[PDB]
Amino acid sequence: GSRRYDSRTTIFSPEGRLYQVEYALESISHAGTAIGIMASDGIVLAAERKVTSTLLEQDTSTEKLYKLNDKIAVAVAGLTADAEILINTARIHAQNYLKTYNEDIPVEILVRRLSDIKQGYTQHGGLRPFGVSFIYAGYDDRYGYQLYTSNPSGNYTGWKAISVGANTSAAQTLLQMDYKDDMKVDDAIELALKTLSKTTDSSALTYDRLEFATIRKGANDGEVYQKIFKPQEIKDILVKTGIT
Amino acid sequence: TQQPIVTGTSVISMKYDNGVIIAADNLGSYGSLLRFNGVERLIPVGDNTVVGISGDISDMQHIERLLKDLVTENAYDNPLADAEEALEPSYIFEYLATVMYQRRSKMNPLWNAIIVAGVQSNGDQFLRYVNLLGVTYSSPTLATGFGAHMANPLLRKVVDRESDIPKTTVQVAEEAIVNAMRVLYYRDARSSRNFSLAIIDKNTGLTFKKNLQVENMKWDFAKDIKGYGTQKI
Amino acid sequence: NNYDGDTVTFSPTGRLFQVEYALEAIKQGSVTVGLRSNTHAVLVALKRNADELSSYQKKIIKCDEHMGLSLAGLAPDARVLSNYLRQQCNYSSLVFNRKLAVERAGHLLCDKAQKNTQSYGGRPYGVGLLIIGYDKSGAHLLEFQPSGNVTELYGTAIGARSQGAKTYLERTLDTFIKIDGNPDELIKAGVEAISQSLRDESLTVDNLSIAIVGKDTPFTIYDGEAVAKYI
Amino acid sequence: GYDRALSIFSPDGHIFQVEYALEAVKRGTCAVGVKGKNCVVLGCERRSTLKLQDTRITPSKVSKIDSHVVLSFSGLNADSRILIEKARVEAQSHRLTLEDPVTVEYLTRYVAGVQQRYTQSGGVRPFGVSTLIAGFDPRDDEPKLYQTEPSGIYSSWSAQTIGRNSKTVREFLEKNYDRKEPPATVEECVKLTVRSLLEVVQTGAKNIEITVVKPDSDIVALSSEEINQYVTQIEQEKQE
Amino acid sequence: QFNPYGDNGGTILGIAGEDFAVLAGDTRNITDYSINSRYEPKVFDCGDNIVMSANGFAADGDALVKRFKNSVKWYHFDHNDKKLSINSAARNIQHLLYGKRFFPYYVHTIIAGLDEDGKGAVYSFDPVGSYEREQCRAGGAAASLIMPFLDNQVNFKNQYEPGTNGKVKKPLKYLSVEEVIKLVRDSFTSATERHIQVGDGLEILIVTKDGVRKEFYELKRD
Amino acid sequence: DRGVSTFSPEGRLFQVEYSLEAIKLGSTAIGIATKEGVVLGVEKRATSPLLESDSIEKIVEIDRHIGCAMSGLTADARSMIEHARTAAVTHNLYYDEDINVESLTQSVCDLALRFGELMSRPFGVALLIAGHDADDGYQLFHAEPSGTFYRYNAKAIGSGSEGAQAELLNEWHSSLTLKEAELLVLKILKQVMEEKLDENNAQLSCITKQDGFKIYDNEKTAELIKELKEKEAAE
Amino acid sequence: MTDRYSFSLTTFSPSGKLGQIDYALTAVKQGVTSLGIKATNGVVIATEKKSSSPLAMSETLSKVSLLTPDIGAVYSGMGPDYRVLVDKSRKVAHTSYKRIYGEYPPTKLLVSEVAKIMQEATQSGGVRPFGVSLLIAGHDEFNGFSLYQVDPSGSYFPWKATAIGKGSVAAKTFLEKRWNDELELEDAIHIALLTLKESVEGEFNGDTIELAIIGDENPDLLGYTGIPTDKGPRFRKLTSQEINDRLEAL
Amino acid sequence: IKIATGATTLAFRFQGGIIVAVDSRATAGNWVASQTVKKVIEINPFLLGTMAGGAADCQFWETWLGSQCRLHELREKERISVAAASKILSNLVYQYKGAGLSMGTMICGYTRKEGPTIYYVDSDGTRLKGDIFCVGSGQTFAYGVLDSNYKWDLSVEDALYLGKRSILAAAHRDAYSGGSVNLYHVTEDGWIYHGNHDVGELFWKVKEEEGSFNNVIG
Ligand SMILES: [Mg+2]
Repeated sequence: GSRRYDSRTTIFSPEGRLYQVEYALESISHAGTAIGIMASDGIVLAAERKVTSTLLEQDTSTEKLYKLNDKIAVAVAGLTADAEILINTARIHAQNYLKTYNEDIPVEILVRRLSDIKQGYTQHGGLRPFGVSFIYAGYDDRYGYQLYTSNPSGNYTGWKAISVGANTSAAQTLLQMDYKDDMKVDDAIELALKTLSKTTDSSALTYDRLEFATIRKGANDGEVYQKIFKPQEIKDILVKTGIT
Repeated sequence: TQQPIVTGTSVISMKYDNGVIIAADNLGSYGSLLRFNGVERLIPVGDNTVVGISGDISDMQHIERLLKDLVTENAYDNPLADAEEALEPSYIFEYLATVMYQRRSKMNPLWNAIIVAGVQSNGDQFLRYVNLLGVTYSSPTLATGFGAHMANPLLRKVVDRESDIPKTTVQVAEEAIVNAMRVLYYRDARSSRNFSLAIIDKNTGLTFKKNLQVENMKWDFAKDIKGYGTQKI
Repeated sequence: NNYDGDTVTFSPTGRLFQVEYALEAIKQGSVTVGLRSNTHAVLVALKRNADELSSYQKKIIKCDEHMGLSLAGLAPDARVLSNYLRQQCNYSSLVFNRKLAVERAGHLLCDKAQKNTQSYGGRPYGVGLLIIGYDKSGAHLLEFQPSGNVTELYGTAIGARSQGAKTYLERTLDTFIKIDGNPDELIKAGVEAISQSLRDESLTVDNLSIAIVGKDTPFTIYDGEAVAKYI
Repeated sequence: GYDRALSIFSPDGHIFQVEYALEAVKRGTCAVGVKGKNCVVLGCERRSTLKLQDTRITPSKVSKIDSHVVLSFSGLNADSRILIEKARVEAQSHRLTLEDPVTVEYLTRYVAGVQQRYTQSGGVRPFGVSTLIAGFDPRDDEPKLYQTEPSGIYSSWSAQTIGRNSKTVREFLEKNYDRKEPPATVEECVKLTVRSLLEVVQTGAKNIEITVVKPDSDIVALSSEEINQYVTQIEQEKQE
Repeated sequence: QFNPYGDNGGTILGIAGEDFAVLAGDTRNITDYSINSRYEPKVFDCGDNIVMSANGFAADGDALVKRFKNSVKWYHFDHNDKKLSINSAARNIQHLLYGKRFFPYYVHTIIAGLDEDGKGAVYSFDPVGSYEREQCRAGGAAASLIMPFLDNQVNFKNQYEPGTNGKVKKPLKYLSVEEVIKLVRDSFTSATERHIQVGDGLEILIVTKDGVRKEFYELKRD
Repeated sequence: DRGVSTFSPEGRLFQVEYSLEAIKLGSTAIGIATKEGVVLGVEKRATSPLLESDSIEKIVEIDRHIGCAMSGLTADARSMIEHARTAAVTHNLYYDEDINVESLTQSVCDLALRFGELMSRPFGVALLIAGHDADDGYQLFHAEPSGTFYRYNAKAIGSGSEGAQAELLNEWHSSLTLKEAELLVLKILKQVMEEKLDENNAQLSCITKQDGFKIYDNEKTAELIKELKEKEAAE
Repeated sequence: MTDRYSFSLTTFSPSGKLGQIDYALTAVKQGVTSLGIKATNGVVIATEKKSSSPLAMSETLSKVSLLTPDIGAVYSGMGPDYRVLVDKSRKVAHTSYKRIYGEYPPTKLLVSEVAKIMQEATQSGGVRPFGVSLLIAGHDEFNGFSLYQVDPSGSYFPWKATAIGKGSVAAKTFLEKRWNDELELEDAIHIALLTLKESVEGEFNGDTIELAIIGDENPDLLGYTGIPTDKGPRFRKLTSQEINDRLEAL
Repeated sequence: IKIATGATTLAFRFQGGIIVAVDSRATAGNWVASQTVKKVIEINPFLLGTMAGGAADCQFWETWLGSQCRLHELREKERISVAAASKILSNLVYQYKGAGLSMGTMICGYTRKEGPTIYYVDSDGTRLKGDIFCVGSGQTFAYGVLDSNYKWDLSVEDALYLGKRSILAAAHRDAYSGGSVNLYHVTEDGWIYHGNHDVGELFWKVKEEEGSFNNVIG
C-alpha cells in the first residue's frame, strides 16, 4: 500500500533526536538574521531581508516583521508561507481571548499556544513541521516588556536579547558583550543595527535590506505604541547611528 | 407518521381439511371515491403461499416488490430453490412481521393489514395475520377491516374450533367465503362486486381465481319498503 | 520474496503469498477429521496441550442446534468466524423462522474470508474449518480454507499429518457412507480414521474430542469420560 | 487520519521508539527528587551555555499540577507541556466529581497511563519525557515521590534522579540516603538534594533550581541567594 | 396521528409453591370489541426451566420474549453452557425493558421457575423494568379482579383463627400443585364471567425439577 | 519497512512472535492450582535499592473471586486489567451473579489480536489469571498476546520460566494442600531469581472460595520464607 | 480503498532543503517566459503563447486570466496547475471576501489567499506542490496599482517589475536598465514588448503574444448603465490588432 | 404507563449513625399493585438508597451506582466516600435531565472521614447534604412525627422506633402509603437490617401500647 512512500516525519533517531525538527532548524540557519533586544522602557525588533533585488518594491513590503495585535509583534526566520499560517492562527487566538475575558491576551499565553501547535506536528499527524522560528516582542500589565523565541520543536524560552536565523552564534556573542540591564530603547536600537552590520553576509548594510520595529511606552501617558519603521525612517536611523 | 391515501378494504380467509382459502375484492378506494377497479390485492409467492393485503395501496405495491425480490434472493446459490430449500409460508410471514414491527418502531409504518395463507412442506395449513403495529395472531378463520366484524362470524359457524377443520371440505369452505363476500358487498361502503379468490391445497396445489362476481343477491323486497314510518305510498 | 509483504500484492506467477503463509498455519495445527453418512455427520478432533500441567485446547465449536465446526490453526480466528456463523444462523431464525442451510453457511464464510485478501491493512484468516450440519436436504460436511475456498465433501481431514486420515477415508468411502441410523458405528469409523494420523502418541480420555449431528440428534460435543467408549 | 504504527516490536523483543524516547530523556537536564521525614524536595539542573536569559518569564522546570502536587521532568521540553496540561485538567476534573483533590499516586497513574497510550496508538510517537511527581495526599502528612517514564511504568521512590549524568547522582544518593533515618528537617533534605546536584552540575550559581513541598498545600520555590548559601556551606565543609 | 401502541387484552397469573411454580394465562386475543383469536398462546417455555409471559400489547410482548429467548441462547455460548438461574434471568430482563425506557414495551412481564435452592419462584416486571420476587402475581386486564382473591386464598390475608378474638392469624403454608391449579381455574372462570376481554381458553404451564408440563382448560366463549 | 499484521513464511504473525521475546525479558511469575485454592507469586525485581518495593504492583485484583499476575511490559497490562474489571462488574450487573473465570479470560484475550493498520501493536505482557467459580472450581489460566489461553494446574512465566516449569512438572500432584503450594512457589522463585529471595523483593497471593482474592502481607510471607528454609535443612 | 496518503510528501532533507518545492521551482524554470511591469497609472502583464501544434487554436487557451474586475494573473510552469488555481482563486475571492464585505478584495489579500492554497499543497497529506509561479497584477482604491509574484512554496513578493520562467535572468537585467518611477502605462507596454522579444524565438506578433493591462476604468466593458458608482473593470486584455499597432512603432 | 406512584421514605442522622425507614406499597392509580415492594436498595454492604418516584429508575441506576462504587475501591484501594458516590449518581441523572427520569432518593453511608452522611439526590439534578430527609406522597405526615421527636442524642433503639412510628403515621393517613415497614440501621462497619413489619398488625399494637389513634375504634 502507501506505507512504502511514508517518510515517517514524527519519529526518534537512535540518539533520541527528532530528524525533521533538526533538519528544519538547519533550514532556518540559512534564513535572514533577526534580532530582538529588550530594554527597560521598550523593545527593539531588527531583521535583515534576504538578498534584495533593486526592482523589489520596498515600501509596500512585509517579509520579516508582523503585527499580532496592538501590544504584540513577531520577527520571522524561515519559510514565510509557513509563518503566515501560524501568524493568522495567533491573531485569531488573541481575539478569542479578548472576546472571552474582555482583556488583551498576556504575551506568554499567546506564545505557549502557538508553540503547542508546533509541538503537535512533531508528535502526531505524519506531517512535516513548520520551518519557522519566531521572536515574540510584546507588552502586558503583568510582566511588562517581554521577549520570547519559539522554534519548530515547539519549545519556547524568554530572553533579554536574542537572535534567530543566520549567524546566531556570532550575533549572540556580540549581544552578550555589549548588552546591559539598565539599557534604554535608543541604545538598544543602536546595538541591534551594529550587530547586524557585523554579522551580515552582505558587503554593506543599507536601508533597503532591513526591516525595523519598536514597542515603546512613548505614547501619551501609560499606553503602548507599535512603530513599524518606514523605508525613509530606517534610512534616517542608519545615518543617525553612523553606519552609512 | 403517515395517513393512508388509496386504500383496499377487507381480506378474508379460512382453513379447511386439506388447505386454506383466501379472498379480497379488486377495489382501490380514494376516500369515498371508488377510484381504481382493477387492483389485485392477492399476491402469490411461489406455488404454496398467497399474501392478502388491505390498507394503503402504495405500501402494498412496496411489499409486492419485497416479496418478488425475496424469491430472487432465495434462488441465489441455491440448487434446491424449487425443492427442499424453497420459500415456505412461515418464512414469508416472519419476514413481513419483522418488517412491519421495525417500521412501527421507527414511527413510519406500512399502513397495512396482511394475511399470509399457505401450505407448509409437511402438509400443515398456515394462516397468520400481521398489521401496521406488528401485531400477529393465528386462527382457523382470519379477516381484516369490516371482514373481522361481518365475515368472521359467518366463517366461525363452519369452523368454530381446531377440531372442525378436518370436517370441513373445500366445497363447503369456498361456499362460506363467497357468501361472506356478498354480505360485505351489501354492508361495506368501500367494497366492490368484483373480487379474487385463491385456494392453496396440499394435493391440488395453488388455484388462483380472478374476475369473480358477487351473485344471487336479494334486492326484490326493496319494492315493498315505502317511506320511513307512516308513509303509505 | 519481494511480493509477500502484504495480501494486496500478486507475485509474478500470480500467487498470493500471505494467503499461502496463512495456509501454512493450518498445516502446523493439530489434526481434525470430518465424515458423514446420509443420516448423521461426525467431527473428530485431536486436541493439543502445552504440557502435562496444561489443559487440552478445545477444537470443536457449536454454531446452532443443527450446525457446528472443528478448527485447525489460529484459534482466535476460528472464534471470530464461528461467532459470525452463530449470528448468521441466528439472523435466519429470527427474521425468516428458517434454519440456515449448510451450503449458505459456506457461501457466507467464503465471502467474509475473501474481503480480507483484497484490501490493504488487513490480513487473511489463519485457520481452517470443518463445518458439519443437518438441514432440509440431509447431512452435510464442508471444508473451509482461508483463501476463501469452501468445498462440500463426504469426508475429509485437515491439520498436521492429515493425509493419512484422508487416504483412509478415500478407501473407506463406500463403507461409512451407508452407516445410516447408527451413530456409534459412524463415530468408530471417524476414530479409526484419525488414528491413521497418529505418531508416537495414542488416543487418551482427555485427548480425544468428538461431535455429532443428525436426523433426530442436535449438535452435541463429547469430551472427557464420555469418549472412553471409543478408545 | 494518520494511522501508521510507529511504536512496534523488533525481532529481539524491543520497542525501539520507546527506547529511543529514553535516549531523549538521557539528553535532558538533570532532575532529582529527595523525600525527607516531613517534606519532599525537587532539584533541577539548568545548563549554563544560555546567558542573556530572562529568568522572570522563562518556563520554570518544576510545575504545579494542583496546590498540593508538583511535577518536574527530564527530556523534551515541548512534550512535557502536553503532559502537564492533561494532568492539571484531570486534577480539576477529580475535584469536581469526587469532591476531593487527587492523591499523588492517582495523578502519577494518570500521567503514566497517558504515556503508555502513546506507545501503542497509531500515528503517534512516545513522549520523550520522564517525570518526577511529588506532594502530599489530602489530610495526610506522609511524603510521596513517584517517577514515570516513556514506556508508561511508574513506581515510588525514597529518592531518585533522572536526566543526563543521572547514574552518577543516583550512585551518590544510594550510599548517602538512609532508609531507616531520612532527612529529619527541611534544611537537611534540601542540603542532600543540593549536594547530589553538585556532583554533576558545574557551578552553584544560576544553574540549580530548588522547590520545597510541605503538607497542606505548602509549596515554595527558593531564590538564588537562598540556594547559594547551601552551595557556600557545602564547599567549606568539603575542604577537609 | 399514528399511535404505535395497542391493547390486545388478556390476563396472566403466576403462583409459586414449595418445589414447583405455575404460570397461567388465557388464550384469547382481542382488539377493541373484536376477537382476533380464541387460541393464541402467550405463555412460553424459554429453556433452562424458565417460563415467561409478557401481557398487554402483543407486538411488544412477542418482541420481548423473542429477545429473552435469544438472550438465553447467547448466555450458553458465552458461559460454557451454564444454566441461567431464575434470578439472573430476572436481572437480564430488567436491562431489556429499561433499554427502551424512553419508548417502552407496553407489557406486564411475569416469569416463573425454580430458584437455586430448588424452591418455586415467580418474578414480575413493570413496563420499564422494575422487578420483584413474589409468591403470587396476577397481570393484565383482569388483574384487579383476581389478585385480591389470591391475597385471601394463597397468603390467607384478613383470615384469623376462629375463636382467637382476631388476635392469632391463620398460619402461612405451602399449597400442593393440585390446590394451586384449583385456585387458578376458579380465578379465571370468575374473571371470565365479569371481564369481557377474558375467556375462550386457559393454558397453564407447571414447572418442577423434572421439567415443564402443560395443561389446557376450556373457558366461556362469550 | 513491513505491515504490522504480516505472516511469516512459517505461518506465524511476526509482531506476536516478537512480543513473546519481550515477555521472556520480564520478571518471573508463578501460579499453582489446588483443590484448597490457587496461589499466585511474583518476582518484584527493583531496578535500584532506593525504589520503594511496596509500590511495585505486579499482582492485581480483578474481582473478589478472580486475581491476576503479570510479566513483561507491565505498563501494557493496565488497560487489560481495566477491561477485565469492567467485564466482571458489567456481567454482575446484567446477570446478578459472579462471572466464570474462563469467560473472563476469553474477554481479555479478545483484546489481544485487536491490533493493526484498534491499537498499533500487540500487548507485550503475559497474564496468569487465577480464580474460582461454582461450576469448574479453582482454575488457573495463561493469557498470551496471541489471543490464546491455556488452563494450567501449574504455570511459570517470565525470564526463569523454562527452568521453573520443569521444576513444577516434578513437584505438582493433585492432592497438594494450600500451605504446600505456598512453599512450592517460594521455593521455585528463590531458585530462578537473580538476587536473594526475601519478603521485600517477592510477593505472594491466593484466591479461596471462602475469603476470596487476597494479597499477602510482607509479615505473613516472611514467616512462610522462614518456614521454607527450615524444612529444606531438615533432611 | 480510500485515500491512505494522510502523510506529507514534502519533507526536510538533512541539508534543510524542501526537495519537492525546489523541484517545483525547476519545473517553473523550464516554463515559458512571462513578465510584469508596474507604471504610475497602470500595470502590464505579458507572456508568449507557446502553441503545442499549428492545428491547435491558441485563442481557446488563455494564459492571462481575469480573477476580479480589477485583478489579473499570468504564470510560468505547468498550465493545468495554473488553470485550477485560477478557478480556486476566483471562488475564494467571493466566498472569503465579496460575500462578506459586498466588494472585491484588494490585490494583496487575494494574493494572500492564493498563497495559502499553494502553501497547503506543500504541507498537507498526499499531495505535491503546485508547479507554477504566478504574477498577479491588480488595483484597489486604498493601495492603488500593485504587482505580486507567487512561488510554489506559497511565498509572495511585491515587484516594481519582474520576470519568471525560461529567460528570466536576462529579462530581469533588461528591466533594471529601462524601469523608472515616472513611467506612464504606454511606456510600460512598450518596454514589455521589447523585453519579451529577447526571450521569444519564432514568430513575434499579436497572435503569438498574450498581453493584458490593469489601467483606467472601462465603462464600455461594464455591460450596463444607471449606477454612477459602478464605472467598469480596470482589467483589460489587449486584442491581437492592438498589439500589432504597437509593434510597428517599436 | 404509570410510574408516578405513592410512597413514604425517610432517613436521618443521629449519634449512632443513620436510620432508614420506608413503606412497601405500590399503586397504579387507585389499584394497589403490591404490598411487598423493597424500597430500600442495598447498593453495597456499606451504602443504602431509597426508592421514590420511578421504581425502575431508582432500581436500575442505584444498582448501576453499586457497580461504579466497586470499581472505585478496586482502583483506589479505599472505600468510596458518600459524597463521591452520591455525586456519581447526581451527575448521571443530570445528563438525562429533560428526558423524563423520575427520582427522589437518599444516599446513605457512614465513613471515617465524613461520619454518618445523607445526600438527597433528585432527577432534576438536585444534590443536598442534610440531617433529616423525607420523600414521597406521605412525606408531610412523617416529617411531623420526626421534627417533634427528633434529637441528636437518640439511642439506637429509640431511633429505630421513631423511624417506624413516622412511617406508620403516613401509612395511616396517606392512601398511597402502607403495606409494611422496612427498617435499616447504618453503622461505620455496614448496614444492619431490622426486619419487615406489617402495618396492619403494627397499627393495633402501637395503638394499644402508646395510647395514640383514639379517633380509631379498635
Ligand atoms: Mg368473558
